[PDB]
Amino acid sequence: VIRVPLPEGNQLFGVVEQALGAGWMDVRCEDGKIRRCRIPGKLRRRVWIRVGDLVIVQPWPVQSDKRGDIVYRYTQTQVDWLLRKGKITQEFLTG
RNA sequence: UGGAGGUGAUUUAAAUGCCA
Ligand SMILES: [Mg+2]
Repeated sequence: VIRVPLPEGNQLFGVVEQALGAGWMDVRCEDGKIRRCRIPGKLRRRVWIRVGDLVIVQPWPVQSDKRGDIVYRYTQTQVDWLLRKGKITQEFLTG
């Protein structure tokens, strides 16, 4: 079929509202809480993360409130390709 | 040969740079 990072293991999905900066990414997840993410040492070179962008993140189990870690960003090729299959519906990005 | 002072002048606008 295809190779995409689905929710496999303990991943999350991350769509930020506004970046406070300095690494911390502020995401409006549908988990319920306001979450704040940080970046590992491999992806601060080739890519670009902005508000209006959907990515997959990975949390740590602490406090289930403010978690997340960037492990993969989504391209203009797959962001809306993950729509018809309904793995995410876009009613949680503007309303 | 090579130096130390002084007096004059010197012209539109013209910002910023992943990451091994
Ligand atoms: Mg001038």
